[PDB]
Amino acid sequence: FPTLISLLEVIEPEVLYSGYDSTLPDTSTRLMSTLNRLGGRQVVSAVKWAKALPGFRNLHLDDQMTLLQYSWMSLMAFSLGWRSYKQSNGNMLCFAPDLVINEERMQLPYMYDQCQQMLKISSEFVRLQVSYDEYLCMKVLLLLSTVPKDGLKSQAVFDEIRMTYIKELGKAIVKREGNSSQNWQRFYQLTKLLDSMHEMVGGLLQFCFYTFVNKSLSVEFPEMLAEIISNQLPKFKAGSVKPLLFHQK
Amino acid sequence: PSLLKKLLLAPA
Ligand SMILES: C[C@@H]1C[C@H]2[C@@H]3CCC4=CC(=O)C=C[C@]4(C)[C@@]3(F)[C@@H](O)C[C@]2(C)[C@@]1(O)C(=O)CO
Repeated sequence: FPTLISLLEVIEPEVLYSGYDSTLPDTSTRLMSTLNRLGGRQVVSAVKWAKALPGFRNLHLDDQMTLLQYSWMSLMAFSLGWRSYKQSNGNMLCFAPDLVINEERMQLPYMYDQCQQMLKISSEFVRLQVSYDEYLCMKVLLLLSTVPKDGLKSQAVFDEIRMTYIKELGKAIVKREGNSSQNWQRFYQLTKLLDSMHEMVGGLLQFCFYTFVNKSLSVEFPEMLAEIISNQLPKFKAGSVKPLLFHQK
Repeated sequence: PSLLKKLLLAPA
């Protein structure tokens, strides 16, 4: 009776408010620090979501930690893309109900380029007219799409979970359309989007890494996010991580 | 223990 997709709908966390203070000088540093504060709280939600995600807690605890540390920015950027798609059709960055960034508020130092990168992710949801259930299944697969080159401790459990949610994405596609005639074409398009997320998020991550390590910029990070980045960053820069791609890339 | 580990270990 209960389907995996119906459970994904039910565990999806509610959207957080930023509590942003509009009376303060609109500056790039203040904005980046406000966004990181929101990001730390969204990462906490995401960890609670992963604990509730069927199958995830069967992984060794060190693998649960690895997957969340490696994929957090993909998860956050994908969900920002979805919110921006549903709330503005990809025209504004809809970070929170009380923090919406339109094109002219983007005209800020360093900010404009990173903001355009985030809009491109939203623009793919518009292009493909992604359904909610396709989005939820894809989001699981982002949690499961970056791993150490040397492998995981519970590799057999991981391979089982990942294959389970690849199957579930297929079920979401069938549920969407009704003419199964495009089901393979749709699966191809969405797995190409998954593969492309590694490149689309890579530039966000490099910028985050720079603002993290370069204390001169005075960008603030909250404690749990700082801990995660401090563990993720050396593995990423050393080339010890690999993306799990569906297609020849 | 990191904050992430504590959260993963917390009942919920
Ligand atoms: C461009 C990068 C990418 C940004 C992240 C993009 C994804 C995201 C979505 C949100 O809804 C909340 C915060 C985050 C998680 C984010 F917006 C902030 O953390 C700020 C961030 C790291 C960044 O702006 C910085 O590196 C500023 O330090």
